[PDB]
Amino acid sequence: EWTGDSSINYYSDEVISDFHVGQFNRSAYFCIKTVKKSGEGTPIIACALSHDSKWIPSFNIMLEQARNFYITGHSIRVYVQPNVWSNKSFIEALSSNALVGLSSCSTSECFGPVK
Amino acid sequence: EWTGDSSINYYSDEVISDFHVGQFNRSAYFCIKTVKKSGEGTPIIACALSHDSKWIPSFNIMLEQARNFYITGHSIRVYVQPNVWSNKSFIEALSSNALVGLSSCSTSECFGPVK
Amino acid sequence: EWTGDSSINYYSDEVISDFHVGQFNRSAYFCIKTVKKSGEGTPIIACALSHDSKWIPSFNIMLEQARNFYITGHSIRVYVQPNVWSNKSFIEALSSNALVGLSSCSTSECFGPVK
Amino acid sequence: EWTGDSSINYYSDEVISDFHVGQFNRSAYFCIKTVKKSGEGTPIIACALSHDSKWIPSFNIMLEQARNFYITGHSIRVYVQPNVWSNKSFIEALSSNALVGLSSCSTSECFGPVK
Amino acid sequence: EWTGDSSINYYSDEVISDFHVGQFNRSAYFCIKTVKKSGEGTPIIACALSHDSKWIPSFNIMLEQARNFYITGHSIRVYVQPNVWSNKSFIEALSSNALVGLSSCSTSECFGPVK
Amino acid sequence: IDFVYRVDPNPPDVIFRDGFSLLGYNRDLQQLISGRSCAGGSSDSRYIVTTSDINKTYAIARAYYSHSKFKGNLYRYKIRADNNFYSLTPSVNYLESQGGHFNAYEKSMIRLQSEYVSTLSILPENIQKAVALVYDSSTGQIKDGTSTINTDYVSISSVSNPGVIPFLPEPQANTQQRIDAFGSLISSCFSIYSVCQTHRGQKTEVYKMPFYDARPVIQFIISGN
Repeated sequence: EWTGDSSINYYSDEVISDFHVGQFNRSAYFCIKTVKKSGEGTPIIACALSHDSKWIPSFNIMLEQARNFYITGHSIRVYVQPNVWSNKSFIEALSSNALVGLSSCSTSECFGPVK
Repeated sequence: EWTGDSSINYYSDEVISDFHVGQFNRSAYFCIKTVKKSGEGTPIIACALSHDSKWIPSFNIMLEQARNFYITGHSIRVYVQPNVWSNKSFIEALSSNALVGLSSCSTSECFGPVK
Repeated sequence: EWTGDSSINYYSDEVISDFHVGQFNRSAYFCIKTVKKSGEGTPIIACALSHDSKWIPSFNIMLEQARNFYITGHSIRVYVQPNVWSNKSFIEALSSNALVGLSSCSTSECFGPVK
Repeated sequence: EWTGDSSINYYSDEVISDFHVGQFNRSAYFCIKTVKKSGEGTPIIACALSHDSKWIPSFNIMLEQARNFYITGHSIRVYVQPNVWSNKSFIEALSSNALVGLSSCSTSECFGPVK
Repeated sequence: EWTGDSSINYYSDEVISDFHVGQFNRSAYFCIKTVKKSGEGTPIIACALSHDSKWIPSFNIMLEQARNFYITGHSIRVYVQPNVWSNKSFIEALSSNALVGLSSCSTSECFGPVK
Repeated sequence: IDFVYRVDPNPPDVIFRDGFSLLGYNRDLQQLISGRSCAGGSSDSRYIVTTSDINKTYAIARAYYSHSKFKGNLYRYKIRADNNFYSLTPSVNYLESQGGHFNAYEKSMIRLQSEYVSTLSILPENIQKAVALVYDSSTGQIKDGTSTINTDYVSISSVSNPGVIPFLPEPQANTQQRIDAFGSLISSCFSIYSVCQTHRGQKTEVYKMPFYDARPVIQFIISGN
């Protein structure tokens, strides 16, 4: 139940390009679309729901951090857990990845748990 | 329901021009008025209430978001649900459109659910 | 039960000039002073308390909006309910009005309920 | 029981020079050290605890206003209650004064209760 | 029980260089990596968990204070408690230190408890 | 980007011959981003700041129009960017690497502005067209009006300089200075008096825009509250 498990995939040097907020069922949610600051590769979409999944306790710490990184535009590392959301419309629209971690990324090395 | 459900309209490339806050009955509320733009696209007025609607769990997430969209002046996409507010005076002064989603626009397309 | 009744007064074109925060009888409170548009009239002071009167639900949203309008100095409309805060020293010190609403003002028209 | 009470000492035209946060027992505390703008007197320290003394309701509003005043570095008036904290090590490293109020100073006059 | 205790270590003239947020066993956590100015070396990593250790009541106060200290990038003093987190994977990933206090440094003398 | 935009109240018949001129000789990047060298400060910047996002120009026009005592008419001039136009992000990274600090307040400010700085004066042949923004006061709308076209467009079809501003002054440490902004978090160096508004000696009599410190506003949007 940690943002360091083998089941968590992280993408470094991401920059949060687009933000979205809404409500699914009875839970607020926010999705971040991050594009690599290279121009190669598909964007990474990570969503967090206020009252769903095992990542509820960190939702309020990921909403103000992504918004911190979206406004600043700093290069970041996104830790997501795939195949969390099940409502087909939700994955087909936004994503199935769950935003479970955010870290600050520097030029040489980038913070947070690795591997 | 969901922000991207079928019964939800959305208006893209809109800029929040006017912000209003207050209280209705025993629930805090905020309304956003978008720029008139051009053509026949009359300004969209979307209000969200803190303790009376059905979009309660997301009221805060719009509130902090719309404000930062009002302050930054970013072109965004508004997901609103019509005929939610039923008070005649409220519909006359403000609108009956419930603010149910906010998305960041990046010209070309806008992030978030469509159709 | 709304910032649109006949009992609610509103002053448009105002600019929040001064901000004050404190506690009054285990109730946090904030007062805003608008100095603009003095003329022959006195600056308008509006005070909102965290656990007093019927405007408790909208205390936080009013506080955030007042801070936002103070740090930007934007011309805004203040909705106040006169003749509250029956403490004599509180009235003689800050005001007897309750900050019930804040709206954005744009020269020609102002958002929010009128009349 | 009130920020503008007779037991409260107010110091006007005091910019918040240093900020400190921590935990005392089971209460989060924040302390601000303010010095005179025109190099006068002695720089006074005011501390607020999240779960101690009778100033609990205003701890959050005081914390946010102190943070805002520290970011802007504006000339502001502090309202402190002397002899509130009792533990000896806290008085040696910080003040016994409780931060009970904050108001903005606008050139000649300052907002907030006086005398 | 206090950030000024003898068991608490502190490092002055630090600048928060890296930030990380995540979840760990139903507890939201954030870690800050602070580096000595001028680049002497030995970065200090301090983590705070929302629902672990004895430092829950000051978690949020250190979160929004670290973020601000990360936003401004000012010289700050970090008060940490060594050997708080016990999970070996977490210890090797980020740190075992607990973020217990944050202070502002004015390059003359850091404001806070000293030892 | 290929085309930048600048809001100026002078009519196109005088801009197409005079253009935009440098204020002074303050080449400091730290002062320009926060506006200390622009109209909110010493008013001697060596850079002319233009935005590439069309919505930012609408923001400037809205801020100046919905102000109740700005008596004038605004024109949005589109300018062909050339090798003298620089994005502020490549130079911020370089300046921060030579022994300088750009806090998240000045990092979140360029992201909101899409600023492009011209080191020299914007020559009249760099402006292609001028759209007369019309302010319907009764409706309260800013709409594109008569879009005149300059006849001096060279049409080389060049691009901006993707490098760093040459000869950047060494950054100053421990600045602790305010960031001047107006309207919906529109930076300084975008206002009317943020360029040389003195043609043939006389000065256009329009409002002096009041600038607020952007740092509390950027913190407000970042922290959400």
